[PDB]
Amino acid sequence: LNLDPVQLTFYAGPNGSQFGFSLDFHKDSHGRVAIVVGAPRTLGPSQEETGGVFLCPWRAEGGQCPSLLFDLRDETRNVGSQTLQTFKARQGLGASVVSWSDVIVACAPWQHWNVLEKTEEAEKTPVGSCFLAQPESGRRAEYSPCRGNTLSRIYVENDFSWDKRYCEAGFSSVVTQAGELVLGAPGGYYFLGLLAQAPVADIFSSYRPGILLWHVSSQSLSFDSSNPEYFDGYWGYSVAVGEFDGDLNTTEYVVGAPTWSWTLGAVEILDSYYQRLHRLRGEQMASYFGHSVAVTDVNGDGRHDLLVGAPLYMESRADRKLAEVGRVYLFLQPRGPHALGAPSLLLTGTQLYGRFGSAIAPLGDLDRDGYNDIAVAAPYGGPSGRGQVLVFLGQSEGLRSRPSQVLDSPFPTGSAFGFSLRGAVDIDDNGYPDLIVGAYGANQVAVYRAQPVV
Amino acid sequence: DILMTQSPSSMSVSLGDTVSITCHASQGISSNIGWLQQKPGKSFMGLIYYGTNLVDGVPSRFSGSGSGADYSLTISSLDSEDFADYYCVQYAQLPYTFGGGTKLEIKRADAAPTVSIFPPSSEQLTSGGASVVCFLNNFYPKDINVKWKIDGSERQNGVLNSWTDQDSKDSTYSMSSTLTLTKDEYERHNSYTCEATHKTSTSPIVKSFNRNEC
Amino acid sequence: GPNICTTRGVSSCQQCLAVSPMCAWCSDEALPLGSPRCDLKENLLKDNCAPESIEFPVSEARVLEDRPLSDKGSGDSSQVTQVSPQRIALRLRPDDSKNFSIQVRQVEDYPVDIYYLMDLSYSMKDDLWSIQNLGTKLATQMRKLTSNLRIGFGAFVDKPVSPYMYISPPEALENPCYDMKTTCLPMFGYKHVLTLTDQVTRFNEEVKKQSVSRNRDAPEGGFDAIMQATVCDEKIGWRNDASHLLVFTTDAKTHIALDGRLAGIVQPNDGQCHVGSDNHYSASTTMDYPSLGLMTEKLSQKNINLIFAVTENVVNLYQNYSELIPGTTVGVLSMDSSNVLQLIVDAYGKIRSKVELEVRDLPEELSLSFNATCLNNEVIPGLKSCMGLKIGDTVSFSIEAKVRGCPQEKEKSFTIKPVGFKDSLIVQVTFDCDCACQAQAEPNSHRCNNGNGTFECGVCRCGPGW
Amino acid sequence: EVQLQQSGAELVKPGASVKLSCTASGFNIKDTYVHWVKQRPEQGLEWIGRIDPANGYTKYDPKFQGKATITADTSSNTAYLQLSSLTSEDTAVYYCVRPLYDYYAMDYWGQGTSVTVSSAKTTAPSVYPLAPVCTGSSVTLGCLVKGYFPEPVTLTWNSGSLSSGVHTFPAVLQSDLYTLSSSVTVTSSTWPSQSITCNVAHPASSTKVDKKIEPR
Ligand SMILES: *[C@@H]1O[C@H](CO)[C@@H](O[C@@H]2O[C@H](CO)[C@@H](O[C@@H]3O[C@H](CO[C@H]4O[C@H](CO)[C@@H](O)[C@H](O)[C@@H]4O)[C@@H](O)[C@H](O[C@H]4O[C@H](CO)[C@@H](O)[C@H](O)[C@@H]4O)[C@@H]3O)[C@H](O)[C@H]2NC(C)=O)[C@H](O)[C@H]1NC(C)=O
Ligand SMILES: CN1CCN(C(=N)c2ccc(C3=NO[C@H](CN4CCN(CC(=O)O)CC4)C3)cc2)CC1
Ligand SMILES: *[C@@H]1O[C@H](CO)[C@@H](O[C@@H]2O[C@H](CO)[C@@H](O)[C@H](O)[C@H]2NC(C)=O)[C@H](O)[C@H]1NC(C)=O
Ligand SMILES: *[C@@H]1O[C@H](CO)[C@@H](O)[C@H](O)[C@H]1NC(C)=O
Ligand SMILES: [Ca+2]
Ligand SMILES: [Ca+2]
Ligand SMILES: [Ca+2]
Ligand SMILES: [Ca+2]
Ligand SMILES: [Mn+2]
Ligand SMILES: [Mn+2]
Ligand SMILES: [Mn+2]
Repeated sequence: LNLDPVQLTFYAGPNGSQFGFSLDFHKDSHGRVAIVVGAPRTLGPSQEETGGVFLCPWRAEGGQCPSLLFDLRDETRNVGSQTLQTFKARQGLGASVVSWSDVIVACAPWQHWNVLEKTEEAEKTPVGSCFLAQPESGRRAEYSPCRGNTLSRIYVENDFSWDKRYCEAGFSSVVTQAGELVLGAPGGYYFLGLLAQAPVADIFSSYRPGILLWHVSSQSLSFDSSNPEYFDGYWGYSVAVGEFDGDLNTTEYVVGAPTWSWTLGAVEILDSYYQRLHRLRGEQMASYFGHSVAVTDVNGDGRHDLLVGAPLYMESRADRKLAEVGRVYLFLQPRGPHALGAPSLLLTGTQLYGRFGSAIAPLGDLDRDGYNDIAVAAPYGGPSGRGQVLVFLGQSEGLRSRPSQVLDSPFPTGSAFGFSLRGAVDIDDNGYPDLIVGAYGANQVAVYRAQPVV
Repeated sequence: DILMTQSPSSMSVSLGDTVSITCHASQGISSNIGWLQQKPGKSFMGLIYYGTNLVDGVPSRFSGSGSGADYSLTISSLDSEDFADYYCVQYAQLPYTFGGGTKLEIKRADAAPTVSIFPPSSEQLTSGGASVVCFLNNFYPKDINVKWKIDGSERQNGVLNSWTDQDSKDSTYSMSSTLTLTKDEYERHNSYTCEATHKTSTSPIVKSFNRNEC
Repeated sequence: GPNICTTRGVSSCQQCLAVSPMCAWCSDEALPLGSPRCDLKENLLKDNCAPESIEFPVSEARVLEDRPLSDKGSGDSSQVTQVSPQRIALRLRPDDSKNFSIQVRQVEDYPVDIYYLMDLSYSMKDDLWSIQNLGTKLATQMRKLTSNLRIGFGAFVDKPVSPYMYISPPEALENPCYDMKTTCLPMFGYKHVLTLTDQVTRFNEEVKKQSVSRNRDAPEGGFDAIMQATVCDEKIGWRNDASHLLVFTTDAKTHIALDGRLAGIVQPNDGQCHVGSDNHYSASTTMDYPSLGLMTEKLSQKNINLIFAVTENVVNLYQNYSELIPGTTVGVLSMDSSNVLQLIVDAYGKIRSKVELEVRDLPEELSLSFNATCLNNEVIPGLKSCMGLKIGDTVSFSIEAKVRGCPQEKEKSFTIKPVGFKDSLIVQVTFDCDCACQAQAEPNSHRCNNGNGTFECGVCRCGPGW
Repeated sequence: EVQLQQSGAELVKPGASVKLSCTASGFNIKDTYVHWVKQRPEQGLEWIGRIDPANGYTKYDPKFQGKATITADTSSNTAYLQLSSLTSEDTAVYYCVRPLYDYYAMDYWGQGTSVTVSSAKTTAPSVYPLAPVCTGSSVTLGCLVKGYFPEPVTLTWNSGSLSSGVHTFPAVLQSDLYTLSSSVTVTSSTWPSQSITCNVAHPASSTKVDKKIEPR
């Protein structure tokens, strides 16, 4: 409603770096808000794509941002009569970024890994990896929970059980308020998908450079399965956290599996022990139900509500014809211990191939009326197909069915405006929460400031 | 396998000293080395891993370094608890192999031993045996050599030696040598002697007695 | 007696015709002052209205092109007629409705294109062996239904990129089957092998030189190949006047849009052709898998009949995909494709067993209603599709167009075309709302208030600006 | 906290077999590798082998191939080292090790399980008084504990009364049996003025003999 679409702020990165593929607000030890931006195709030292991370200070004029530097050299360790190898070429550093306290977590889901023992090998596979930084102090740490030293022959004998070689950890990421990093790995367990959790403090204390294989004892990984419903389900494509079991001491996990049960798609809500509390099934096959998940209380009852995006949903139209437009599902948490029922509200896109629901960002309370609001991106929507971000306001009964404000892309065609979103943080300290929108196709980020209601 | 040559075997040092233990490998191991501590009569505690990284709980005065095939452990300002055994271990290859060990000992002023010889007891002689005992108590340094002489001639078959660790009070060492013979063979001779060779005296400290005579 | 034409009290000839399709107007001078000019055509002649001054248009429908339905689709430079009539003229006055008919025939001996798109991952090694004579076996059986047959061949595996592709050791790139005791081809996304030709022995010999590859994950990039086999018109070689059969054979799940992100691929599929002179899909490692909606758009744009010939372990999966892609057919493929010959014939018969009408460019003010005559002269009201037909059957539909009011543009045109057919019925519509006597109006007439009005059709109208 | 609690000391005969245990305390044994290390005073430290308790796969130094057999039961959270066809050279202290962070390191150690291989039966010691020969300001007495099995023995003077100025030497294996000695030094005015007794207790055979030192 009250986002300013006239005076925007533009941050930009190198050409072809996919600057803006992932972003988040970052507060330093003094509460000064900045913007961390991931650019997963930034060039490295050997003139090869390795990804990169930028930390943009808040300026109304925007512009260029300094780099948040990480180690981009491939590592080799000859230990235990084995050879450990990391490969950072085309790893995609910055394909996901997230901030918690004064720490930034930027991940490279396609960092490869292999272990050589004589003529055998573990196989060169993308286990993924995440880099952790404390910018004010310069501290650095890494976390790669799917690195192993088991040789290829063993996986074949045991029928590829507990095969974390293709995790792509850091594909999606989130941090609990308590400080526990939760990584989504959609390729874990031979593309079933797994989650990796570990306290941020223990990641730093247990990391030393060059070890490559080290134990993080407080970590917790989800479990393999022999149920074909989970096969090729990409469990962990998207991740989020919230409070769903009525116990404020436990933190619950929300996991998106957009190809679950033969491309039906699913979203599951679990406790911190990965025990399943609820499961939301997709409405239509190949709609990628679970591509994006978001958790916020939209109806002002204090109970977190769940939003799920299916950007490839084909809407039914006249003459028995379907039209891919995308769809968003709203689930209101019931009072006390009860299962989430049918969706309270269905928001369906309008533009063909618009992918309405590719990203869903909680905005906090935008218009300051007591109800939290959201933003839904259609990165190829709008009458021109350049992209659109639509704001839906909270109400006592859920959300408004019609948008209060639509943000047309200020970028050219193909910018994927809205592919990444983040809100609910006041960056200019004016009392209203603001919105940052990524357009990696144009290597730029747009900042929309919220203003008093007109 | 990879040989680990740890030097020195022991060193005599004082509190507050900054000392260094080294460990040489038969081939490059690229900092894939650990350092260990074994306090007297106790188990092992990890000090360093991957050449330089301190184990959680270890004081900062410890510090590892080195590269290739030559590494070092360094203790700045020794504490009264740091006097113990220390070993290195490589894990660059299987099997894992350890170093010979290094014992840190308390340094003090040299001291001559207190020799004392003891003929067989009456109870032992009535049973068919004869053991002459020769104590060498409270001396420094630890290096010492005992020599048994029967009727002035050296004897080496049947000696049983035993040493004590560095004493907690005076930081000296002590030794116990025992010559066991049969009762029949003990009476073929008259004089029994144990000579002590220490760096505190160019002349060996001699103590002896004569059988029957007293 | 008075009727809606008189009781409405119209002011002009145009307003008179807009009351009801039955009203008529008399532009005669010698007409009584009390007598109305807007009545039934019978009442006007009853009141001595000159027959030449009677404006009374009649909604009609006459044919302009009425070629007869062909008995054989064989021969000809595609002078085959599947729809009769091919073009009609439609005239409609406001709020009236006229009706016409259309005939559709599933013509016998119609040319057929069959492009064999084959999964060539490692589990199809047995399948390659049993289709080495498929080209000649298929030509023998299709000869009973058509005399113009062309067949082609393409193959797919998956996007040759990690993690779908083994990338270690270096030997595994040239030979993915290295860690077994055999050799297989390097991994390839989709490769065109044989353009649609009527020399069926070329199919046999190209197939005999084919061999399988091997990738890591069970879902395979077959949808990449379906898109390229559809939009690369010239390379695959679909003919303009022929039935297009795209036979998709696989024994596994398939990758879908947005799966490619697990290979670092985020660029959406553009639906364009990317198969060059080397006959390999060059965007396999840079462009994401296509979506079902984009596939449906291109299959419909090119008149391609996709056939999911899959094994029983994924029949339910592809039957469910088939319901999201209308016009698609599913058959059960054996574990070695030994039954694919009969599967293709049964699918071709099922494909041509349906006639379904479709309307293009229908104006907003026009609404249509259909009655179907399938089987033997059995009328089915409110239906625009027949099923259970055989080659040579003929159906017909009765159509009624109803116009609402009168539109601004007086001449439009729309199309009636069955799904997948080449021929169509063009309906040229004309909206006769005006009167002929208006073309001879007298502006600034000295009969109408001293030049302050216009005299048309025997009455006075206020001129422009009043 | 990470603690490795091993089994108690073993006392077995040659040719037999023994199975040491290493129980994890404060963590899951399945988390890391578990090693076994052999320690002897002369030969030093030797690496026996390792096991990954999550799957049971093991590695061994080829020197111990045959005698050592490392296993693990995740249920009881315990790792085991079995030794067969025991020899006098298998008499050693055995430790189980696990790493802290580095997958391949050796950081946390158990207290160690003592192993003694011997054919000797339960023999009681022979205590002999050691009086000097027929002068100075300081006098020294002694006590010889010879031919006992197994270890250990507790030795005091005047039933713990005389404690300072004493040297009790470590036991030494003398033909499958142990031999121990102890000295004590006081002033000439103390002895033979005051009675000095050597109290020796061998709890194995349950014997507590005491001999009073008498001059010559
Ligand atoms: C291809 O598409 C088909 C059609 O959608 C899918 O088949 C459906 O699969 C779902 C999931 O298993 C089924 O959902 C279940 O429905 C049951 C009702 O059974 C009746 O339904 C049909 C009649 O229409 C009959 O075939 C059947 O015999 C019964 O008469 C319920 O019993 C189930 O409830 C249980 O499971 C759900 C979770 O799914 C829980 O929430 C419930 O509390 C309860 O525990 C369930 O609702 C559906 O019935 C199937 N339909 C048909 C027609 O078979 C295929 O799965 C799909 N295949 C692929 C590969 O995609
Ligand atoms: C006990 N239980 C076993 C299953 N499990 C898993 N986590 C798991 C799930 C699925 C898979 C696979 N899908 O598909 C692959 C099979 N491949 C055969 C060869 N194919 C070559 C080719 O087609 O080119 C490709 C497909 C393997 C592997 C492991 C849990 C533990
Ligand atoms: C389709 O068939 C229906 C009959 O089922 C037709 O409806 C009737 O048409 C006659 C024409 O003389 C009218 O007299 C009836 O009043 C109609 N009945 C209704 C409307 O219920 C209909 O006209 C046919 N449509 C077409 C396009 O042929
Ligand atoms: C219009 O419909 C009537 C009856 O429904 C029919 O008799 C007539 O032939 C139809 N007109 C045309 C042109 O088909
Ligand atoms: Ca909770
Ligand atoms: Ca709520
Ligand atoms: Ca609000
Ligand atoms: Ca603000
Ligand atoms: Mn396959
Ligand atoms: Mn097969
Ligand atoms: Mn595949």
